[PDB]
Amino acid sequence: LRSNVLLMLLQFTLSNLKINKSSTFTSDVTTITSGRMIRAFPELL
Amino acid sequence: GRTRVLVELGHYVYTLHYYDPQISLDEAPILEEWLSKINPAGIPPVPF
Repeated sequence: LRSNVLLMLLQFTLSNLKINKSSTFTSDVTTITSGRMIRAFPELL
Repeated sequence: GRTRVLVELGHYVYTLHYYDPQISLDEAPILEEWLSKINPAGIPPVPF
């Protein structure tokens, strides 16, 4: 199990070797957050 | 007659309807049309 768990965390680590890239930050003109600088995207909002 | 609501809006756009005063009319549907077009985007203009 230790040999298979450790190889699962080596695919977990390698699949999270990206770069967190920023995008557009449309300010929330609606009144749920009111002028806050959220990040609009699909529909991850 | 059981709940009185103070909707505090700092400033708002109003629109007044004009009725002949010899006409019995519950004007809750006139306000219920105002209460339907409210979303978190914006408010429809206030009816009187």
